[PDB]
Amino acid sequence: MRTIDCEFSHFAVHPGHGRRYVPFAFLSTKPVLTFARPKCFAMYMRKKNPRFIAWTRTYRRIHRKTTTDRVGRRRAARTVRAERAIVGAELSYIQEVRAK
Amino acid sequence: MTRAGFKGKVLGKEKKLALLEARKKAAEARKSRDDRRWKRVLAKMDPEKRKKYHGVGNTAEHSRVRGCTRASLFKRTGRKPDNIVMEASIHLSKLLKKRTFHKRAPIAIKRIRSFVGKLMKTKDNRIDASLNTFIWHKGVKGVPGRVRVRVERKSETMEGGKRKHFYTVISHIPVPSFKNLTTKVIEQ
Amino acid sequence: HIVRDVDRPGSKVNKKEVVEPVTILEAPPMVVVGIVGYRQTPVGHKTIGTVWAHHTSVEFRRRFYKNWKQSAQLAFTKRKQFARTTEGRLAEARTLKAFEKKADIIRVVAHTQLRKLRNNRVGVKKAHVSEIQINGGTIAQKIELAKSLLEKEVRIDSVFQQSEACDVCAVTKGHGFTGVVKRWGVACLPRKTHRGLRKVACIGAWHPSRVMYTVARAGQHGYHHRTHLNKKIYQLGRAVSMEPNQATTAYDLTAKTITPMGGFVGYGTVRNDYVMLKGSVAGPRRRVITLRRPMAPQTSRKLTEKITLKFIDTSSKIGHGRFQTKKEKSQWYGPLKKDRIRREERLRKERAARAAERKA
RNA sequence: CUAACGGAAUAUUUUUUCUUAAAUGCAACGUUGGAUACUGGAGCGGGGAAGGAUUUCGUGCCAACGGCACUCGUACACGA
RNA sequence: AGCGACGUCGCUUUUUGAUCCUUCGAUGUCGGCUCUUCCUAACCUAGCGCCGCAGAAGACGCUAAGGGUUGGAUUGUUCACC
RNA sequence: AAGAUUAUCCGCGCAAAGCGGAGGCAGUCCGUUUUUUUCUGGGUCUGCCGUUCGGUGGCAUGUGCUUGGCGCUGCCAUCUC
RNA sequence: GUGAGAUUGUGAAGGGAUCUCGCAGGCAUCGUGAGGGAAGUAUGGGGUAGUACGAGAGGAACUCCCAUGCCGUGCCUCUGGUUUCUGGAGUUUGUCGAAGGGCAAGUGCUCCGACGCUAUCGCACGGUGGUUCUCGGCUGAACGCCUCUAAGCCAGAAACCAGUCCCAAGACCGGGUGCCCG
RNA sequence: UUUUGUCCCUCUCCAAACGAGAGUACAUGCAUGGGCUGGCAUGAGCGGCACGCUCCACGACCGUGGGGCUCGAGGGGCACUUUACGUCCCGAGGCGCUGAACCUUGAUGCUUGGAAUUUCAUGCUCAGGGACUUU
Repeated sequence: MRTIDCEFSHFAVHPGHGRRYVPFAFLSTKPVLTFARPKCFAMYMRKKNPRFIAWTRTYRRIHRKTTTDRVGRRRAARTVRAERAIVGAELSYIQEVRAK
Repeated sequence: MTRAGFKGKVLGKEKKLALLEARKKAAEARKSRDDRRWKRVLAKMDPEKRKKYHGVGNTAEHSRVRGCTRASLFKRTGRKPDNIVMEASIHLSKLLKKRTFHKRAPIAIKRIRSFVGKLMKTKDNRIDASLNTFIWHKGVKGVPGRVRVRVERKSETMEGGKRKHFYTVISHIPVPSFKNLTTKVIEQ
Repeated sequence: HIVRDVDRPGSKVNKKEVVEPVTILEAPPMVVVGIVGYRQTPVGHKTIGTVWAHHTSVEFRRRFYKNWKQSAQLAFTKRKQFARTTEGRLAEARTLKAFEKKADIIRVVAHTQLRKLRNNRVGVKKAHVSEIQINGGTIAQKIELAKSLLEKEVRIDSVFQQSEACDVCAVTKGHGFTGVVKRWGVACLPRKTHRGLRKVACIGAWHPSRVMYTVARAGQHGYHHRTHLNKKIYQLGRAVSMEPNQATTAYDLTAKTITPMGGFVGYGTVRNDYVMLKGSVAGPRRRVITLRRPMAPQTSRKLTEKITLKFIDTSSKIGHGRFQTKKEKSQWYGPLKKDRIRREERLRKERAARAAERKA
C-alpha cells in the first residue's frame, strides 16, 4: 500500500508503476518525486508550465477547469447565529450584561 | 449471480426455461431429410435444395428468421442475387498498415474490389470515377482512411468476357462519422 | 503486480510490504468423464481400462468428431445406448474387477467445459481432454472416489488451497523461423565482416568432417513444450458477481473485479474464476495452459510461506496504466463536453418525454 | 490507378430445364479519357557533332524477335 | 615432512630436431577474432590420505575432467610482460 | 485365454467346496449329438407375452451455468421402442 | 499348400492385373516410453567467535541460518527500450487562387506515442534416488599372535546410473477408446 | 453415404508446408458498427462588452425569464453631424467606417484519431459451401 501521487500529474501511483527521482529540498528535505510516464518527466524537464499544461493537476486547478460550480462553492454550509445567555445564571444578570 | 435471494424467481425460471429449452431442443428435423436428398443429389448437384439446406437454427427462430428471411428470400432458397444498391462505410485501419507507403493504396483499390465481392457475395466490381480520384487523393502514401460508397450490384443480360453476366457499380459519396455512421442498404 | 507482506527468519527485506508480478489464469471446471487404469507391466504403463460419462455433450463431441462442420456428430451413440446395458454388460463390473485386480496408475479422464464462458478471442472451441493421475489411498478408495466423481465437476480449489507451488506444462510463445542468434545466443563479428554477419566463424573440423551437433542453426524458436516447475498459486477465484462485479480484495475495500482497466489484450476477459500465480507465465498470450502438482518437496523459506495476499493493484495497461480504476478515472475528468450535464440533463427530460409517450 | 474503347476482352460447367450464385481463362501489356506521381531545363527537355542511316513515316501486320510480354515497335511485311 | 646429489632406468610427445613416405596437372602461408567439442599430466570446485599441518597458513598425496577457469596495458604477434 | 474346456449363461468365489443369480411362449429354415460326456440342437424368419433402454410429455427437484439465456439430473406421466 | 467372384486389363485360338474373398478397412480419438538426450555452479552474509586452537602474536571450522553469483532455463505486471500505428499532436521548406484541408519533400521534419517486440536496461524459475571413488571401517583367517582381507561385510566423493526434464518407441512399438466398414 | 481433405476461413501458428481453428449459425459467425475502452492533447468554427460561460428558475427537454460571472486589442488613416436634409455635436469630440490583426481567452479535458493483432453490448447489418476425394 501507500500511493504517492505522481506530483506533476498528481496521479496516484500505485505500488508499481512509473519511476522515481529524488530531488533536493531545504525548506523541508530530500524528496522523492515520482513521475508517471516519462512523458510526465520529460515535460517537466522540458520545463513546461504546469499552469498551462493541459494534463496536469495544476491545469485543471487553476484554469476555469476546476472552477466554481463543481466543488469551489462557498457561503452555503450549515450554521446558526442567534442570541446567547451567560449559562449558570438567573435572568437578571443576563439582562444586566446585555443592556448597559 | 443473477437470482439468489431475489425470492421465488426460481420456480419461475425453472419452468420458464423448461419451455424455451424444450422449444429449442424440439425445434428441428435435421440431417437425414437431406440424406433423402443425397442419394439423388450424388446423381448430380441441386443448389436450390442446397443453400437453404445448408443452414438450420433452433435458438434463433423468432430473431434469425428476420435476417435469414430476406437473404434466404431471394438467396438461400434459390440463390439469384439482386440487383441491389447499398451505400457503405469501410475501415481502412486494418487495411492500410505496414507495407510500403508506395503500395498501400493501389493495393487498397484491389482490395476494395475484393471487399465488395466479399460483401456482395456475389462477385465483380466496377468503380465510379470519383472513387478513383478519391483514392488517389493524396496518391500512394496516405489515402484517406475511411470510405463512403454507394454500391450497386446491378443485373446484366448475357454480356462480356471471361465469365460475364451480372455486374456492379461502386461509388464515392461522403460525410464523416463514418466509423459511427454506418453503411445502409439501399432499397430498390 | 500484487502486494503482500514479507517475512522470513532473517531476510534483509523481512518485515516489508512488498509489491510483486503475478499471473491470472482463467478457470471454471473441468468435468470428470472417465476413469482409467493403466497397469504397469514390465514394459511400462499399458492402459487397462477406461470408464464413461453416459451423457456426451456437443462440444466435446465437436472435438470428439474431428470437426463439427458438416459433422453428423454420430460418435458415442452406441456408447450412448449403454444405459440399457445396466441390463446388459456390467462392464463396470468387469472394469473394476480389472482395476482391482491389476491396475497401477489411475488416471482420470477429464475434459474441460471449453466455452469457459469466454466470448471472443481466442477460439479452438473444439474441446479438450487429458488423463490425470489420481494418487492417495487405496485403489478402491481412489476408485470410489473417482467413481463418485464421475460426471462430477472439478474446481481447482478441490485439488488446491493457494500459497502453493504447482508445476506447469506449456507451448512456447512462437517465433517462427528463427535467427539462430535468438535461438542460441551467439555473438557477431565486426563491422568489416564481409559476407554476412550473424552467421558465426567456426562450426566444424576436418576431423571430424561429420558436422558436429553442438552447434545448432536457426529454426523454429518458441512453440515448444516445456515442462516448467515451481509457480506459486497466489489466489483461487470464484463467481463473477454481476452487472459489473465479483472481486473484493480487502484493502481494495471497493469490491472490484479481478480485471485490469484493460484486462488482457484481445481478451478483455475474466469471464469466470481464476488462478492467481505469483510471477509470470510461459507461452503465447491468450492460450490454454496446464497446471500439474508440484514435484519438488519445496520446503523452503518460500514454501513455508504466509503468502496470503492482501492486496493487488490492478492497472490499466493499455494506453498506459495511468489512473487506476475507470471509477477513479471517471471522477477526474467527471464533466466534459459529452453527456454529463449539458447533454445528459437534456437527455434525462428528453428520455423521460419519449418513455412516457410510448406507454400512455 | 481508373473508366471507356477497340483486338481472337474469346470461353466455360452441369444436376437443374436451368439460369444468378458457386469454380480459372481472356489481353498482365493497345488506345482514348480520366485519375496519381516522377523528372525536374547542366532535362528523361530541345537542338548539333562524330557515329548511325531508314532506323523515319504511311499502311499493314504479329512467326520469330524485342531476356516479361504486346493485340506495341527502332520488328517483320509493304510502300512511302 | 619435504627433498634429492651422485648416479641410473623409465615415460611422453601441445617441443625441437632428424628423416623426404606422400604431397608440385595444387590439400589456401601468420596471427588473432569467433565457435565447439574433446583430452588430462586437476589450476579452481566435491571428497579422502601426509605433513618438518598447534592454531594460522601452507605443503604433500590420492580419488576426481561432472563443473568452473578473467579485464586491461604495452607489444602484428607468438611468446613476452605489467 | 482357461482347462490338453466349443457346450443352453452369467455372476461370485485363490480356489476348494460351494454359492447365487440365469424369462416365456407359439409359429418358422436346417440338421446332430463328436477336441472322449451337447444331449435334441443348430439356425435364422415371425408371432405372441414382459426388467432395460429409447423416445414423448408433464410435474417437482437436485445440479450447473450467460448479454436472466445456455446446461443437465429427480420423479411422474406419456410416448416408443 | 495352392480359392472365387466382380472389377479391371490388353497387339495376335487368351493371359493377367487390379480389387475384393471363408473373417479388410477407413476414420477418429486417446494413450505407453524403448531409446536418445539431459544442468546447474561456486563464492558471500548471518552465525559460530574473536569461540575453538593458540602462550601470545594471533586465530580457525560445521550444522544452522540468510544471501548472492554465474550459468542455465522461462518471462513482460512493471519499467526500460524499440516505432512505418506514417496514431496523435507539433514544426520547416515548398506546393495546391482560396482559408480549410491535403500534397510534395523517395518514411520532409520534431515532440508525444500504445501495441507488439523486447533488455540481465525489465520480470520469473532451477527435482531426489542409486551405485560407487578414494578412504575408513567393521568383522577377520591365513599364520595358535596379528592384521579392514582373504571369505564375509558396513559406510562411503562435485564421479557415474536413474528419478525430473526434453524427443517419441524399432523407416517396421505397442495399449485404449469413438464412430463408419468390410 | 463414414468421411477427410478441399470451396469456405482464423492468427495463435506461420518461410512455404505445417499448425491451430472455424462457421456452422443468435444475447452467433459477420460486418456496419453501436456502446465502450484509449490516446493525443483543446478543432474547425465562432465570439469578446455581444456572445460565451455560469447559477437559479420556469417551460423542465424546449422556448424563456431572472441572477451571477464573463463581460481580450496593436492599425496607415479617412469620412460625416452641411445648402433646414431636424443630421436637430456646431466645433471640442463623438459615431462609425477603413487593408492586416498578432497573441489570447472562451465556448473546448476540445478537436481528433483508437487496428492488422482493443473492450464489450441486453446495438446494428449482412450472410452463412463450392470441389472432391470419397468405401
